[PDB]
Amino acid sequence: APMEVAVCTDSAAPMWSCIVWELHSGANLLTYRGGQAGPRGLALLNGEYLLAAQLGKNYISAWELQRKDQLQQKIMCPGPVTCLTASPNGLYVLAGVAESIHLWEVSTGNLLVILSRHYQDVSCLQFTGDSSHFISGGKDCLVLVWSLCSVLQADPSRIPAPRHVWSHHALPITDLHCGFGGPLARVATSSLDQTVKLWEVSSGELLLSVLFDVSIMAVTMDLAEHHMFCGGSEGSIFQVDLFTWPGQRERSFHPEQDAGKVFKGHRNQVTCLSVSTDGSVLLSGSHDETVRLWDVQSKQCIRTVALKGPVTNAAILLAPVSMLSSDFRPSLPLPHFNKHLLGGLTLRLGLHQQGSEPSYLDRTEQLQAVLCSTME
Amino acid sequence: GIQEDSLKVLDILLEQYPALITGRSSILLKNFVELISQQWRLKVLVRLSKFLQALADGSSRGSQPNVSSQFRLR
Repeated sequence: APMEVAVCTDSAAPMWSCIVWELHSGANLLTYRGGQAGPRGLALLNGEYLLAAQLGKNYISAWELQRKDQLQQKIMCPGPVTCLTASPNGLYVLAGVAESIHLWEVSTGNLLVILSRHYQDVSCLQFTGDSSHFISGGKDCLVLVWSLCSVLQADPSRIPAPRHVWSHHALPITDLHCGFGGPLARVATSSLDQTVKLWEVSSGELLLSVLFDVSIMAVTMDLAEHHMFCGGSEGSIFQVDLFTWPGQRERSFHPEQDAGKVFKGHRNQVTCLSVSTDGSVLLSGSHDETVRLWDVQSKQCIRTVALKGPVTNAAILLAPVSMLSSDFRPSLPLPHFNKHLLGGLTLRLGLHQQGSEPSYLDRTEQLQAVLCSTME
Repeated sequence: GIQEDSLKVLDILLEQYPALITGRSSILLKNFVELISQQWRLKVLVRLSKFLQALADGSSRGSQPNVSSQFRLR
């Protein structure tokens, strides 16, 4: 059976700063010691390094996964870092500085491009589940869909432009959720105007405009797109059913049922949501200093782990080999992350054939052929 | 003089049923070219613009499967 962890961070950090505890046991696995984290500012890099932003300050820390102490490498930026996100494959680390979308490369360590189209701060940054598109949104009520192909191989005198410009909200964005896929995925942007819209990343069209009662501050979706758990600004965790589908494009929550589709038990905002793999336990942070697991099938609480201070980042992962093992020295050291705009790839060969070794019957047949040829 | 008499007739029924004048036009557009191929030419152009305007005015006036295809084996 697999193992599921729940990474949690607090905005006060008296003793620890990123506690990793087992889901169905509640016991700690790994802790970390250092500066305070930042909202939407945690991202595991290649399953080896736990990069984290800093609250207010302008730089990014870096913890090796099997090490309780901060490393001596600090990514530095020319302005207050707002959000961070590492690409799923692990090749690119992409962060947002004020209104810029600084993009790095893990292999060489260079700073490829500095994209800049938002008119105000950038407050959410997500990567499509195949690292082909990355969606960025900010406090200017704009959600843009970039493309990792066009923004990388663009001429230095071409000023790359976003593939899609989604401008339907009337208030700052707060969270996004790009599902699996690629050029066929679906985004679930949510703003402060009490709406949660589900877009399409292939053609760029609206599909749903659920309008809630309180401002939405976090949206997560089931991996098969069956439920859309939208957080609230008062504590409730509303739930939309995408497979019932009453059959319109601009719904409203109260006509879409109530009191049987609302998780309740929180007393302040919920700026964190994540659904487990199978889709039976939901982990939600808050601002009332509590991270609690729900029971999506029965809308009941399970445990009420209480942190210190507001909860910034909280998510459910599938525990890699890193956390299970005890030493796991990283394959490659983290390079020197540049802060100025610009061959030489640094990589380990012999990984495109891992396991492509001859089978027992193949070797036996080759040996028998050699014997027969020698006999003649 | 005969042609100008008929040319006046065209402006008469153009006003009343402008939609159906454009149905069997075909030949009539050529006929305008035939006579021209100054002042006599001018009077032709007055309702020729009205003639061309007739075609312009006459011709001018997610939650769905979107699975109908326009490919036909023919």
